[PDB]
Amino acid sequence: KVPVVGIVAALLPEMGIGFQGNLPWRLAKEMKYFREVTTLTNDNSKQNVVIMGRKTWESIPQKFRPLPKRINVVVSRSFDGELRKVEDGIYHSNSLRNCLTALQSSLANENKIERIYIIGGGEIYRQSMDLADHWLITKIMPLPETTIPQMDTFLQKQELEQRFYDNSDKLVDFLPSSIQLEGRLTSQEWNGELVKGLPVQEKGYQFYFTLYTKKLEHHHHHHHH
Ligand SMILES: NC(=O)C1=CN([C@@H]2O[C@H](COP(=O)(O)OP(=O)(O)OC[C@H]3O[C@@H](n4cnc5c(N)ncnc54)[C@H](OP(=O)(O)O)[C@@H]3O)[C@@H](O)[C@H]2O)C=CC1
Ligand SMILES: CCc1nc(N)nc(N)c1C#C[C@H](C)c1cc(OC)cc(-c2ccncc2)c1
Repeated sequence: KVPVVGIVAALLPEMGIGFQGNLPWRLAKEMKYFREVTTLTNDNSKQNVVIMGRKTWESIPQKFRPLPKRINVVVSRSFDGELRKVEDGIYHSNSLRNCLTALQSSLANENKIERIYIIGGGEIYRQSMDLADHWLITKIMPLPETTIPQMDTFLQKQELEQRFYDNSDKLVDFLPSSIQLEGRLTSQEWNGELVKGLPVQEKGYQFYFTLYTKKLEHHHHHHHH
């Protein structure tokens, strides 16, 4: 009943997302977009949930964690229940799946969660493909004179394109109202593939914010009791 959305920044064409436990880059403008999207909501009385793998949590500077104004959920095979508070703004879960079921219960959340964001972990992203309804992806490209950074973690681009389709024409509509961007929706060919979204440039990088949505399904069966 509450939308499950994955959000990530990836460097084309392989979609590298991290290197040696960190980000391969440092771009102020990209962190700005991520912070505003996950934080802002359409209903002022609601907050968004940010769910992340345990390793992504340890990569966030201690000064900025937990992420402010958002319900934080860290998942680890070594935690206790399916969803339990451990500190202020922090929930611990031993199961990403049961964690979602629990969050969906309107008895527990009393309909005060606008969205559920899956904000990180290559390992977490791989299990989200069936779980998520949508995907917010920042596609990054090094400019001509820029060196390509090294990377060791990647988004599963294949699974993404089997279940989801590029819905960027609806990116602006999909984001919370209060957010404003400094570009116009643009289509640019880069290394063969089509890159559609909102354009930005910082340091020696060119990047685009995009949106992915689940594909239609055939009607094979509905459970009758
Ligand atoms: N550019 C971007 O948009 C982002 C990039 N990153 C990058 O990704 C890298 C880290 O990702 P990665 O190494 O994959 O680690 P993850 O963040 O995905 O953490 C994986 C851990 O999460 C726990 N876990 C995984 N699945 C489940 C489950 N189903 N139920 C309960 N717990 C589970 C396990 O923790 P445990 O071992 O404790 O049991 C596992 O070890 C870093 O380099 C980081 O910079 C991260 C976020 C965003
Ligand atoms: C913008 C990066 C980012 N962009 C997009 N489009 N999606 C994302 N999911 C993330 C992300 C992320 C993880 C949680 C992260 C990693 C990190 O270092 C690995 C530092 C921060 C961080 C530093 C400063 N303030 C808040 C958060 C966040």
